Amino acid sequence: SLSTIICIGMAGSGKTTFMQRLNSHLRAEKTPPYVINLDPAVLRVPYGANIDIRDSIKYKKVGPNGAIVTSLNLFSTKIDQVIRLVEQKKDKFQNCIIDTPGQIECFVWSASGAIITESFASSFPTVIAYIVDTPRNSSPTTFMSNMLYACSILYKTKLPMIVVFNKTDVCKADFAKEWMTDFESFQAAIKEDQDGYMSSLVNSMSLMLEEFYSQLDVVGVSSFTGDGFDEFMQCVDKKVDEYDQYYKKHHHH
Ligand SMILES: Nc1nc2c(ncn2[C@@H]2O[C@H](COP(=O)(O)OP(=O)(O)CP(=O)(O)O)[C@@H](O)[C@H]2O)c(=O)[nH]1
Ligand SMILES: CCCCCCCCCCCC(=O)O
Ligand SMILES: [Mg+2]
Repeated sequence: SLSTIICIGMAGSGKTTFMQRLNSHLRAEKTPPYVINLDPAVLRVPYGANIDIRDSIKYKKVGPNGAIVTSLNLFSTKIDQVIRLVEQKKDKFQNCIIDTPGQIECFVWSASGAIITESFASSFPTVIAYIVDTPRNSSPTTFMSNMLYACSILYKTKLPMIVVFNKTDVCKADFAKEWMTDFESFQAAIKEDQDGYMSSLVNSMSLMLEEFYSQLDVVGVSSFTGDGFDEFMQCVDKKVDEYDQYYKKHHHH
């Protein structure tokens, strides 16, 4: 009866600080999580990882990105053993929390990445937490990278996703709600009986937009203050009981 949260986001989005704050927030509710760290390159792991990749695999590399890639590969093979371990502890802990490496491509597009994700998907309800670097979200490369990576995950993983606009302590108040409002009011503008929107193309886009948006939820949080983490867990819990109905179809073993 345990559920899994997998933290993904570009370098600097604050995913390790986010996971620390999630841990601490969950500890506060007297429900500590099982923690898994899949970044080989990190110095510390906030509280302690119950399963940590690096004391399982040390390099002994034979560049700096392939060196991260390969580590994942090695890990992804003992995956069934890992799942056995977490399954044995599935009624002791309420949540399992997974940190991923900053080099995001190495996990989202890779096949050993997709295996780890699916192996978890097929054994527990699991939600993707997609951490976004909000105070620079509007920078064009960051926006494009985030749209492209996020949609790729939704597509290839076919898992529920919470978009986490992180670091709201230095961003526009009510950021997450105003983001959804502009996105939804955008979908609507798209659907109008005016010239420029009637085409089969614009109709295909509108559909594609709705299919992506409907899988995900949006929250803003500050990992520093713990502001927003209640709401985050609400979303997680929301996506969890829904998991039986919608997502279990796409994950067996
Ligand atoms: N203002 C503010 N800053 C934050 C917050 N969370 C993280 N940061 C800052 O963002 C920077 C990156 O934090 P870190 O958690 O290491 O990001 P990361 O994405 O895990 C780095 P890597 O991808 O290499 O693992 C740090 O300087 C950290 O202090 C937040 O909630 N508010
Ligand atoms: C293709 C439309 C649906 C995709 C919505 C989720 C993508 C979230 C990307 C975050 C963008 C941001 O930085 O403002
Ligand atoms: Mg990190």
